[PDB]
Amino acid sequence: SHMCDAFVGTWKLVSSENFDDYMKEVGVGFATRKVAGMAKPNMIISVNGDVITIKSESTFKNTEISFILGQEFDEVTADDRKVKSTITLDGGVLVHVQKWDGKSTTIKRKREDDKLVVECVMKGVTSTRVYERA
Ligand SMILES: Cc1ccc(S(=O)(=O)NC(=O)N[C@@H]2C[C@H]3C[C@@H]2[C@@H]2CCC[C@H]32)cc1
Repeated sequence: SHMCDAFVGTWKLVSSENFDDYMKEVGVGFATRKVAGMAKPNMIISVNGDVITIKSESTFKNTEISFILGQEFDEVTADDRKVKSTITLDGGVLVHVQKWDGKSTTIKRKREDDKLVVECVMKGVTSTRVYERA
């Protein structure tokens, strides 16, 4: 057993707050915000050795990233940003930092009760999204 066991599995979005405002702060345009905000993704998290894979499946986009903790990678986000990402585990929280164009946003994922809580932060704006097991 290991590092991310309590994250592994298939998760479905159950609630969202402030996500449109977070996307505005990131610079996402109107049409993408509307369709991405309407998405109800399933997030599939798996681990094979040191490699973690996070898939997000929705009617808007299907994305997949694989990474090793602490080891930067290039990512194309669902909103079509080309970012440099680093994901670490900090006190049991997965911390995903994306850098692009001199900007930075952080996505934190943590287990709380039977939920996986996703917090997206861009400057002063936070969005909180709650997933439950599928
Ligand atoms: C389509 C969709 C998939 C997942 C979420 S999420 O907010 O639940 N998880 C993320 O991983 N968020 C990231 C914060 C930026 C990047 C990614 C998300 C894609 C659109 C812009 C946000 C929200 C929408």
